[PDB]
Amino acid sequence: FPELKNDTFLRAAWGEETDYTPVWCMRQAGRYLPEFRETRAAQDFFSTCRSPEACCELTLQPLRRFPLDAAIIFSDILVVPQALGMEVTMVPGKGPSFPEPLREEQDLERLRDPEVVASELGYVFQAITLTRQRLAGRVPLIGFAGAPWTLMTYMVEGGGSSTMAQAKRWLYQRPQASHQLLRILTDALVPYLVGQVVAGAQALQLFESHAGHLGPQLFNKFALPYIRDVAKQVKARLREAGLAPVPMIIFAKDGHFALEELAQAGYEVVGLDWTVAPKKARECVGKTVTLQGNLDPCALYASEEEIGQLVKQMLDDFGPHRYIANLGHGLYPDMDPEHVGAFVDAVHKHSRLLRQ
Amino acid sequence: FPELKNDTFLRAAWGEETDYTPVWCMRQAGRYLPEFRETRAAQDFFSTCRSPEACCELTLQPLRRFPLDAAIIFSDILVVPQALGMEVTMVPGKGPSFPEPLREEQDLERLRDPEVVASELGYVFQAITLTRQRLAGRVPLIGFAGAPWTLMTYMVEGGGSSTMAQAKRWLYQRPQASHQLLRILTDALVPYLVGQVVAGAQALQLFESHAGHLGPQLFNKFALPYIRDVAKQVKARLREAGLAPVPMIIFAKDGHFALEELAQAGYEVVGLDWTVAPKKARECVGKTVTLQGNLDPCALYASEEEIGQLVKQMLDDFGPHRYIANLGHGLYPDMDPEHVGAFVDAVHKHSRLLRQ
Ligand SMILES: Cc1c2[nH]c(c1CCC(=O)O)Cc1[nH]c(c(CCC(=O)O)c1C)Cc1[nH]c(c(CCC(=O)O)c1C)Cc1[nH]c(c(C)c1CCC(=O)O)C2
Ligand SMILES: Cc1c2[nH]c(c1CCC(=O)O)Cc1[nH]c(c(CCC(=O)O)c1C)Cc1[nH]c(c(CCC(=O)O)c1C)Cc1[nH]c(c(C)c1CCC(=O)O)C2
Repeated sequence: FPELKNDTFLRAAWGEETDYTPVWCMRQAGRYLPEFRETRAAQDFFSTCRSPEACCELTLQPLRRFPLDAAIIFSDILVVPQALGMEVTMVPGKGPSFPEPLREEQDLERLRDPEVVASELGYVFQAITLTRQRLAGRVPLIGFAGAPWTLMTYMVEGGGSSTMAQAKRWLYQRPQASHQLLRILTDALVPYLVGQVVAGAQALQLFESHAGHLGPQLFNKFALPYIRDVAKQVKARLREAGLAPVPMIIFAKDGHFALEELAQAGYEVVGLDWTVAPKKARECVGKTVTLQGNLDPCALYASEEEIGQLVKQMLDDFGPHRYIANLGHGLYPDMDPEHVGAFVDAVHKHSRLLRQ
Repeated sequence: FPELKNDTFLRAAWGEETDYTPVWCMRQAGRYLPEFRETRAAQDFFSTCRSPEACCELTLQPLRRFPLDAAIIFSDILVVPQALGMEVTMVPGKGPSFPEPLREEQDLERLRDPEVVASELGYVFQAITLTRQRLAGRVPLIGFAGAPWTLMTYMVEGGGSSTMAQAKRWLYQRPQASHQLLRILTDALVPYLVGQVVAGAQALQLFESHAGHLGPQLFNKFALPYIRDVAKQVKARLREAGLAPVPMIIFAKDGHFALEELAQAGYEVVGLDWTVAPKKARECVGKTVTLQGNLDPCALYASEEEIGQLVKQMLDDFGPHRYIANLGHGLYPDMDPEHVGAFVDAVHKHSRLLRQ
């Protein structure tokens, strides 16, 4: 692959001093871009995910507009449950659905052996290699997957939920079957993540997007052990294969209560939502790990000048060390690309003033 | 297995009132689908049939496109003569061939004892169990086999034929050897069909695709007795094994002359080709059995609007009771998947208007 030209994101993830604060945006390849919607109109969502050229184009689109310090591959967390044998659809205006969710323990019988999942996800690896080549070293490419608990919630709920009542009912009423499922997911995730690195990913982010529904007790029993196992096993397999381990990011949305534990779970970077004050987060996690985040995505509805002041304040609170700027969640479909530009530019401008 | 969610097909097969007319399509897993051709490119035809995962994938493909009310397992009728010890190939662009067909009575000596055939077809049962699990109760799964006479025609002709002259020459010149062969086939078919149900099939279709070459006299002597024996013996063995018998469908293509007899042969459903007017078929078969069919597959070359009108007319002629919609034969390789979608949608839409 082409030599990396701008490695600021990686240096920051590993905890090194940089000349400025690197920035990227969750969902930067997304519906807020008119050109995303155009390229997406040609096929259905999961079909787009299976086309290396389409995924590469979507990944590059934001970089053509903004000097972001990282690219994230276009894919979806739900490719893993699909590869395990569950049917998944994208419903117009209503998002992902599994028409036949897991509701009893016997439903685990229809899943594939997790060791065969990476072979079913060859299309993602093709997308990653292509995108890594076409990026031509401009910035690093991030691979990703969903965390075991978050994937479990989709598999049991059959889609999004405001309470995760059915998935939590599995934790309380079916604890053994829940651990069985979480282990199947972990065992599928590890070879998939390793495969993403072999294919060219230079960093990995694990999305625990449904962390906040669990309190500390359930999170410690059912989410954390698997988050830890994913990082430990990925690094081990990469070492055994003769490859350089990559920095790994854990993002647990609404996971304020788990920050201390997440900073000791074997991830270089802990991603934060917008509800945690940066100074308090720095207290919980300590001085080694790098923090990523955490601007309220809705702040991008403010004027460009107001976005600038909000960024200044955020950066002052995090400080220049051990920090990658991002939003606290993904960009929303109705946001203005110019305001996204204003966010990127302000991070770069103020972080330089905070150093020089 | 997972609880069945949409049982409309089964209720219709058993003669019960439903909210709408269920529809499926012969050869719905077929070459008209670009994705079928892709998954089929990886192996030879009979090798595909021996891979449970490949058969499951092919079975599910049409369901991802269309809300069909049944799935039919991907396999072939010719697995039975192969399991009896005959070598069979799939010839590019020319279809199935037996390079050493049965031509004299002494050729029966190389066949296996029919009681061992089900043990040779374990791969089909594996495909069925897997597909039943992965369908996750969405719709019922249909198993199938060729009828004795139709299988005999392939074994003697060595492939397709426009006249069945060699196979009919056996009926007239070698009647005893013909009955011997037909009995061997029946005795192989019964344990195979029973095995398909044990493995998870929820209905069975027997394809008498070469019925029309026989007139009434030959059909009554050489095809009908074996069609009757298959249904009687399958139901008996299922009862003896403690299992629920499934609805059985007999499809005798170009079998206009046998409809009355076929309705008294122990099958819940009689499938019809497109040359029989639905109202005349209802007259021959009477008021108990369910009819399945019968749209000219070539009608799918018409525009989507024209397909809608043809479906309306077909459904008006059959009436809402005792009816499962299908084509009058399998889908052809050059048909447009969108037009197949139009057929499925029109059945559902008009059959609801014909009730409410
Ligand atoms: C709507 C939706 C999708 N996929 C998903 C949903 C939410 C369902 C719900 O809970 O109701 C599932 C999903 N996909 C992803 C997550 C992680 C947490 C989150 O960001 O919401 C989750 C929870 C990462 C992603 N999903 C996607 C990426 C790729 C990176 C990128 O596109 O920039 C990632 C990491 C791509 C994606 N995936 C989808 C779209 C529309 C896009 C484009 C981005 C946008 O406009 O939202 C479909
Ligand atoms: C070409 C052919 C095949 N197999 C056969 C032929 C015809 C030979 C001739 O008389 O010249 C033999 C066969 N296989 C089947 C039948 C029943 C009658 C008929 O449908 O023609 C017959 C007569 C059922 C089937 N054959 C198949 C199924 C599985 C159900 C499904 O695939 O949807 C069934 C019930 C699968 C099959 N089998 C084959 C293909 C290409 C496919 C995919 C479907 C397509 O594009 O045609 C090979």
